[PDB]
Amino acid sequence: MDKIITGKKIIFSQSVAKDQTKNLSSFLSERFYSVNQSHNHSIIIGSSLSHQENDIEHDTILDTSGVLVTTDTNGIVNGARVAITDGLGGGDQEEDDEIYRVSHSSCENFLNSDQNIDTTLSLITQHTEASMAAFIYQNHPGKGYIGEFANIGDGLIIILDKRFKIKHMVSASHIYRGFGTWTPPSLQALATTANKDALLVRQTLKLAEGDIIISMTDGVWGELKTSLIAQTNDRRDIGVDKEYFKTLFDELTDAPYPSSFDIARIITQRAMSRSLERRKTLIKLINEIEQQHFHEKSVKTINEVLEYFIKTGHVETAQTLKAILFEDGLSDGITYFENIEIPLEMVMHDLKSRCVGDCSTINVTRIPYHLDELIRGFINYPEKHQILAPLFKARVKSEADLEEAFHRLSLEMVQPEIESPISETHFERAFKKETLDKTQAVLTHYF
Amino acid sequence: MPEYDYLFKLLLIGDSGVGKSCLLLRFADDTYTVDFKIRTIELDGKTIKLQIWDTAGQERFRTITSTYYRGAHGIIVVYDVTDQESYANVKQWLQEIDRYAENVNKLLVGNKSDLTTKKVVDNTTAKEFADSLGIPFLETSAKNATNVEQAFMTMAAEIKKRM
Ligand SMILES: Nc1nc2c(ncn2[C@@H]2O[C@H](COP(=O)(O)OP(=O)(O)O)[C@@H](O)[C@H]2O)c(=O)[nH]1
Ligand SMILES: *CC(=O)NCCC[N+](C)(C)CCOP(*)(=O)O
Ligand SMILES: [Ca+2]
Ligand SMILES: [Ca+2]
Ligand SMILES: [Ca+2]
Ligand SMILES: [Ca+2]
Repeated sequence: MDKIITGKKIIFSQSVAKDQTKNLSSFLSERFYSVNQSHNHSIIIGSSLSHQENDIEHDTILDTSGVLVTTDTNGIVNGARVAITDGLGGGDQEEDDEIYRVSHSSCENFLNSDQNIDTTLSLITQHTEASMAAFIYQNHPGKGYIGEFANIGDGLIIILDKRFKIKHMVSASHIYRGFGTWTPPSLQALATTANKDALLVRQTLKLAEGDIIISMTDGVWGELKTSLIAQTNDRRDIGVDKEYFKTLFDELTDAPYPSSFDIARIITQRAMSRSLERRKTLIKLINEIEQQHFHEKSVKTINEVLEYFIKTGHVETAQTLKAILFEDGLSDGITYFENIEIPLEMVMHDLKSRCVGDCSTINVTRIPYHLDELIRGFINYPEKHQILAPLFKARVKSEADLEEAFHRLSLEMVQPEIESPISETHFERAFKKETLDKTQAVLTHYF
Repeated sequence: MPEYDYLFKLLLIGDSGVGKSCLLLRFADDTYTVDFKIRTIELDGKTIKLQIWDTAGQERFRTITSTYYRGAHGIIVVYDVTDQESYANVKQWLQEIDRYAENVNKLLVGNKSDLTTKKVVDNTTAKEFADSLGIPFLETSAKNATNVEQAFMTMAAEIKKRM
């Protein structure tokens, strides 16, 4: 049915020095876009990337997200293919263009295949790289919805039920490469590597009606509270703190049928709020360090820096520096060791060189209700009423179940423009009430 | 309009003090007395830009998460011909490459070859060990500039041959 893949987004990314006096609403409007396939699938894509002092004239978003909705022989929606990709590197427009090409083409080749996830990965893999988190789900007669999940790199997939209780998490992976360096697996590495199951996370799950599937690149989920799941000698598995993730959906508990966009917007707001606080804290810490002129005070190590701040009453500044260095407070993947002497110049060269933010993308998918989708096809394809009407005798348990299905349909919202800047997203009802009321009266009569 | 035809990332690894920074400084700036330098060379008509990193034991201070899964194109393992301990650790440096790093090009360098009255690492043994692993072997002197150019040029040529 519908196939949508996000387009290359290029924004003007102001420096942290100029975003420092910016509120969250202004930050989001300048940097983010929404793509909405329907009430039940939505994409938010943008860039929180920023240099500390220089503006980035052409900041290309190097993520891609896409969806293909599939149907049965009657045209009733019964599944979907979803993929999200994260182009590795970049942030030179020529170089950025080549990275985006691989990120976009990897997403589209996943969507365009008509194979199971294992065969699809074999076809799209066999020197720029992109990571990928992707899944396929389909209704199977006598079995219900089954979802196949694959994650390659440090994207993240989370599966929730209709009440936003976490059901499963397809964790992010880093592979240890020696010399203190960790790297997210890439899809292209999956083709040029001896060991495949080390780079690829696979899971197959039964899904229920109304389940929520959220896929995120690290630019989004890395800004939330994170949790180390496991770390072997060669592998690091990372996800979001599950206790913190549930508190995001506290905002939707009274919504009878929230759109995927509403779900995606709540998560993006929280991730970018934390990212905005982090970048303001960073440039504040660097200025407070430089104000001390440690070079002229024989302060040459981080431990001497921390003791200076603790002895002068600025213990909060010391604790902030410790969090950044030893707990990776900025979620940059850089962690200093606590039982060693660290030169201040090494840390200052690091801190002043750091960018903040990243390409940031999230897609949200709701697993459709079987009865609702039968009604959708019955309304959209009146020429097939002779084929579709007999199917109601096996999908309707009661008139109350019918009423519930029509209530969900009356709440559905669509974005006719499909794509727009996030502060220009215009939604309207998916159905006119007169259409649903006439259809519901017909089915109640036929019953 | 391109400024180069190839971009190769080279890594210098080895014990502290064997002369990795001096090899970097001699090859890029032609100086001697600093853990990253750039130099563009020409080779078979192609112009090859080299980004060379001295790891400099920064692994002892922090762990990092890079965005690329790809690693360096080539790794030069340096030891000190006057320090048998630095040669003994070469087998450990090579295991850290093999254990974790996709058929990277390798070169073994014995530096400080000008100190012939202090040279205790037998080059015959080092040559045969490198040959058993298919790794080319060179003795260099950053101080005298001996074989410094040839080492980085040979590494660049071997990377070009495998592309
Ligand atoms: N005689 C001699 N000394 C060298 C040579 N290369 C480096 N050195 C000595 O090694 C010291 C610095 O080594 P360095 O480049 O910092 O080693 P690194 O820690 O591996 O980077 C200096 O004091 C030099 O005198 C060489 O080719 N010949
Ligand atoms: C300041 C800067 O540009 N650092 C390089 C880091 C690359 N960024 C800009 C973070 C993009 C991401 O790399 P990968 O994690 O997709
Ligand atoms: Ca990226
Ligand atoms: Ca990323
Ligand atoms: Ca050095
Ligand atoms: Ca990353």
